[PDB]
Amino acid sequence: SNAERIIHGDVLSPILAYMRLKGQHKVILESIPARFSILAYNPVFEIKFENGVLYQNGQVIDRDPLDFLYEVIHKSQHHSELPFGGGAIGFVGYDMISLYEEIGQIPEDTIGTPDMHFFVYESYMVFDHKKEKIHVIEDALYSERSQEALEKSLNQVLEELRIPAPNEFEDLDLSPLDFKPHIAPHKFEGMVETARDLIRNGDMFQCVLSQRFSAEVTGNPFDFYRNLRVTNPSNYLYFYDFGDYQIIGASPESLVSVKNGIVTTNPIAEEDKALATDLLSDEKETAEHRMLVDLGRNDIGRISETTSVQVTKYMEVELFRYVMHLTSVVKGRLLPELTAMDALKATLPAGTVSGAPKIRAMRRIYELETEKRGVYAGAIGYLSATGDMDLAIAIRTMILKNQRAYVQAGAGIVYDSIAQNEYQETINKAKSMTR
Amino acid sequence: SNAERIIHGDVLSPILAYMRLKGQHKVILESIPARFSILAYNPVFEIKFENGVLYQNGQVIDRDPLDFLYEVIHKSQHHSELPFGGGAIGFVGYDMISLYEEIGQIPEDTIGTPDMHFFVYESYMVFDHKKEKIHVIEDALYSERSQEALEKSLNQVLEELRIPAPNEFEDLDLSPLDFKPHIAPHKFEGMVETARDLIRNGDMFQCVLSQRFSAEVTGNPFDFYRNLRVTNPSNYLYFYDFGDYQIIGASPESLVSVKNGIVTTNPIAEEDKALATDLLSDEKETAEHRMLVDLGRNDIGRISETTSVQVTKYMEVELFRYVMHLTSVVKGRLLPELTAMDALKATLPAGTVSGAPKIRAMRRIYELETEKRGVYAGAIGYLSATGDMDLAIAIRTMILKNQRAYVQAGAGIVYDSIAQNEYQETINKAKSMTR
Repeated sequence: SNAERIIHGDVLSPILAYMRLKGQHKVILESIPARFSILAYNPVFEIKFENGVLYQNGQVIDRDPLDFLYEVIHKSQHHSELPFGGGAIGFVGYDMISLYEEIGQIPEDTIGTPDMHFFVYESYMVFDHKKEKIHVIEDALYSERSQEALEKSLNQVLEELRIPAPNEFEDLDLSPLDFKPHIAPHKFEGMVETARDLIRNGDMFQCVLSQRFSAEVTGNPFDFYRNLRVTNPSNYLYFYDFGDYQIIGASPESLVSVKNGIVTTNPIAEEDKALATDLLSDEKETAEHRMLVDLGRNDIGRISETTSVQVTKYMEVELFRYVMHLTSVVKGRLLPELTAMDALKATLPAGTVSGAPKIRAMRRIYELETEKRGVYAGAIGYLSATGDMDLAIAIRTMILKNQRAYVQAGAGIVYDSIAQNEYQETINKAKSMTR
Repeated sequence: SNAERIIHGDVLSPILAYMRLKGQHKVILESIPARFSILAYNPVFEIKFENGVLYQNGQVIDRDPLDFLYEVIHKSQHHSELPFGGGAIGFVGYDMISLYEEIGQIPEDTIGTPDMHFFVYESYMVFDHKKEKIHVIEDALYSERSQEALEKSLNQVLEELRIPAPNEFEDLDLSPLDFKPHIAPHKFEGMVETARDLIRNGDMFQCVLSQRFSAEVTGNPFDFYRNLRVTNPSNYLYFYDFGDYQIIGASPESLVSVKNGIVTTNPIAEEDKALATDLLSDEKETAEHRMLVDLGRNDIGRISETTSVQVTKYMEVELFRYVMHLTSVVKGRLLPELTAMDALKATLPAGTVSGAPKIRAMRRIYELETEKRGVYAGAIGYLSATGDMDLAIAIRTMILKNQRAYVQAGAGIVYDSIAQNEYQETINKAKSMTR
């Protein structure tokens, strides 16, 4: 009396269904009371920093990695009204900050990602979801390609788009992973204890300690991304294929953005309204948030005209679908001699993945953690050829490499932390992606 | 230095693009901070009322058309948690009310649509856009098909969905139409004058007079729908293919809905907030809205438990993208012996397309208008096998028939109406679809 097939929503629209269906007397009835997606391919350059050496398409470059990246990416005469408009897409690892601060000896790397990896693109698509328009772009920013070459590349992309992938309607290959901890539960609780005691002795105020977990990869990584973007709609979704490793994530927390010379940070730290007014109390949670707002005011203030720093939205309440947070917006006008790289260096890594005071907390983290953080707790996003930039904090991010899947999550240790609670908080956060 | 192709957003998603693109080093970066679409095909029955005769698949039925439609559609033991779940999709023409009220002689029909036309479906898809899941359904409500037959039908639908239509990436064939009026501008102004004088003489309070326009069809009707759903995202979008005619519309105004025994109506009648508080003044516009709320209270009250009628949202302000309106919600508990048909008969046609008092205004409309209204100012939507129902007012609706495209729009004539202003209001409204 009933038969049903469920199709995932990302491979069929009601228009496509109507055009393809061959049945009689077809009718459509709809109720219609997502911002941008960037897809990039065929990069002109790979820019990578690993083992203390800077590479461009395999050639050694004797330059600072961030100064070189900006110099190669930024095109003064280039303008565009799309969010990305060409440029670099990639990440900056947590450990990049060791080039600019003395954080001590970096522990053993059990994953092996480079400290920085960007691809540089002049061939890309931008989905303007609000306008329901797709911009397929071939540009000559980095190659000086002829207009004839742009048109050929564009025609080839369009011909590929007409041809269906053979597996478009197969069900998602979401085999679940068996994640194993990288440290003993009791060893993490001892680390929490050590950090807690330092905080009591006046060494610092807060220290984010993290645990890593990993599993032998099973199933399809891209299908995990397809499911992730339905179950975790964040301001940042990303699937980066670097060839021998992939980065897949749904970070809800921006690290920093630069847009037309403006630097912005977004501090994040009746049953609806119930826990809402409770959250606006709790002098511990508001103090947490205020502390992050003030960190953003100072970070932006160091690189801006000092009287341009504005808190434009303050401790308003934003309710996600697994946890609740207080939200604010801090903005300033970048000084004329500085660039997005200075915005990156001023904020990396976020206070919520390091601690306060940040430098002391970072030294303590690497006296306690036994694995180099790598991608985790760094910055992920793009640097546009316009010099605009948008970077997410690399939390809620999975690394696929060495035939394993790595996830990692931290907890802010304070003076009254309970080690067992923070072990639990850490494994729940790290594995909430895994669903 | 730049080449670009724009693809319409309804034939490609970023997932589909990723799977189909063959370029090197593909990355996706997205920002993701629409309710339902119903597609139905291969109907079991056609139910139609034309020229005073009721037909089911061509056979004459000696029954009242609405009682018969409900009897055929409603299945007591059937339940489903999707909005439609099977049933009838179609329209009820304005002139159907002549079966239940004496509105006088109906003028000449220059279009020739039936007064009622529904297709009855057990094969359909529901796009649950919020969950990003597509439900492809084959049911045995009306046929008693075996489970083997459902599975074969479903497999055939799925095989059709895998095969791209050959024109999926062609640009929209939106040739613009040259619409011609069906009456002289001065004749409409004389009708307005006649109605205005009647209102002054105490005959009635308000009378909606309409103008029709039509053009020789050029271009593709479906591509017009594809563009319409991007430029007019209403609670009601619909493309109905009846074979020798099509109905395409974007009505923003619900006529009436029935859901689990509850009948609902939705009376519709800093630059943001500026014209907002101005709208909450203007004792003429609020009086207009209040009048529609009270019409809904009485309509629902006649078919409900009288102390269950509730105004649950009152004269709150809703801002669309071409005009602004005051909005309210009226609900009641349908009496146990009545059905959605009684809800339809209690509300058809909406006060905003007829007048006050409604019966006198309808008699006057057909003393002044020279063409049968037909689809215009009736009701469009579905009747579910559960007995639930959702009907839009048939405004902002285009009829494609006789190789012409017909649009129509009305204006509420009151005691101080200016005939030239109402002629203008009418042609602007009727043609705002045409874009």
